[PDB]
Amino acid sequence: KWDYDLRCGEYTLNLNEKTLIMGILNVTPDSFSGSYNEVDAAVRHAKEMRDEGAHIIDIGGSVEEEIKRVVPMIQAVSKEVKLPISIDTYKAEVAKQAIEAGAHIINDIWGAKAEPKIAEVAAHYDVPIILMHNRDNMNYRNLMADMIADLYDSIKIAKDAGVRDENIILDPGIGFAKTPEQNLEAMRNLEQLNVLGYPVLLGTSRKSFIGHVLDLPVEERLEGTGATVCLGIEKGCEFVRVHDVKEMSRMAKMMDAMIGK
Amino acid sequence: KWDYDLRCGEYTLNLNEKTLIMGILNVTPDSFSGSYNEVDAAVRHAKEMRDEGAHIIDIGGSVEEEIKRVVPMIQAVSKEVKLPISIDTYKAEVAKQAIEAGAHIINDIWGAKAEPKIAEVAAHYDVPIILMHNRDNMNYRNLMADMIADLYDSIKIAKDAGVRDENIILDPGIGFAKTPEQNLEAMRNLEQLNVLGYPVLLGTSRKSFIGHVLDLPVEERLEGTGATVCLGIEKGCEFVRVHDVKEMSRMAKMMDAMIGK
Ligand SMILES: Nc1nc(N)c([N+](=O)[O-])c(=O)[nH]1
Ligand SMILES: Nc1nc(N)c([N+](=O)[O-])c(=O)[nH]1
Repeated sequence: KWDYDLRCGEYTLNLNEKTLIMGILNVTPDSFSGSYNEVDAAVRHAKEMRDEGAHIIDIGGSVEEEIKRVVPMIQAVSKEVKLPISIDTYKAEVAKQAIEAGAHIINDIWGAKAEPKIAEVAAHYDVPIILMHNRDNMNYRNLMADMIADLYDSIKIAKDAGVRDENIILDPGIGFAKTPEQNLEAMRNLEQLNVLGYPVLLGTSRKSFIGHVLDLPVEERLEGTGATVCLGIEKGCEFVRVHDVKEMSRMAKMMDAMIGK
Repeated sequence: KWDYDLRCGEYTLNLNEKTLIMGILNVTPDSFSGSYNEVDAAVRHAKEMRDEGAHIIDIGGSVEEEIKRVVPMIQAVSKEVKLPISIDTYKAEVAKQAIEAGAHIINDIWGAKAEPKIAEVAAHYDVPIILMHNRDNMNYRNLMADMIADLYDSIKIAKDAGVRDENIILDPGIGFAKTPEQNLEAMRNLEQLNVLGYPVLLGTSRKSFIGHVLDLPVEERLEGTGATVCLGIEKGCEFVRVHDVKEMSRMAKMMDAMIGK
């Protein structure tokens, strides 16, 4: 099904074996400050996520200040947790520093559109980059068709900068630039992203549209997140981006067994 | 999509609105004995399941002794919890007494085959009957094809006894007469049951094949049960039969929103 592996320097992610779990590192910063309390709680969280089945650790971030916060955490996690690190930035300079610090994958919520030079950073360090659907508006003519269009405009920016197809991952950008009904419509029609030929990452964890359906606060969205993860895997996604790693790994693992992955 | 409602005497279940949750009543009997401790813990459990989103209460059971245990519980739950009760029996006499006691739906794990007269009981009291796939062996030529064949032999026994199509529900009998790999194959191919034209109930809650995939004890199968519930709803099932009503209702509810039910 995938004729290649996702190459991440020292680590390699097989795309056929199983749904790969991306753990969302909570990055609660110190008010006083790369301080000991914030980097240690990060390492501890990354270790916990590694222990409960995460395959990648996703680490998110004033641009100079963004780097000062995220760089130390990538250094500490990179050393202490043997897992690929994605950097959750749309800024080119932030991405540069993060891979330099030890990050393996770029996670861009603006799919190379907010700062085109990020794809150029991706191309040079030769790292996988996640291009997420996003726009500064909701004026959809046709949600899915526009989504796939907007995604292609990311692929073109990426390809034009030198990014190899094998380093391109797509993300439907659930919870971004979409109404709650449009988020459900995108979930309903997720399999359409497959025609683009790239691995898909789904990021739905605890998001507002789950709460909109279930009428439940963020800490009560685990079952709703599970439904989205399940439908997502059934519709072909290679990755899920989750806060609840233990639960979602068990769910991903069971989907896999059933769908024949 | 369904041109009729599931009629259950005083209650009516719409088959289009949502995935209907069937709560599994734990029926821990007293060693000393329709005793107060066992009927009260049953009522309390049924009340709890009603509170957390169950649409039907499933109540299970020496044939004379089976009736003595289940009849009082149906009487107490029927009175105290305003929900349809299915009786989980394959015995005709047990089913007769249970509907007489207040049960609304027959839940037969042997699909009218262990005791054909049960369909006759169904036909007379004019109650919906769940015909589950089951056989006394695993000698499948072709799992899905044999399943759909074996299910039709139930529909014929039911129809021949007087059962109206509108009172027939089918169940793929997950965890019955199937290897763990065959259980996964049936989950993978559940949508095939839809060609038979009847509502499908999925019963996968906490079952051995989830533990076989996840390597987890029965009390750790909630995420794995959720995956099966999710795939099941995506594949068209009208009902899920679950122990964890709170969680599975939230999951069913989110699947519904996404798939457009
Ligand atoms: N790829 C990806 N990155 C993110 N930061 C999000 N998010 O919700 O924040 C996401 O959904 N997908
Ligand atoms: N319909 C139905 N009835 C049952 N008793 C079971 N079960 O596992 O015991 C089931 O799965 N389905």
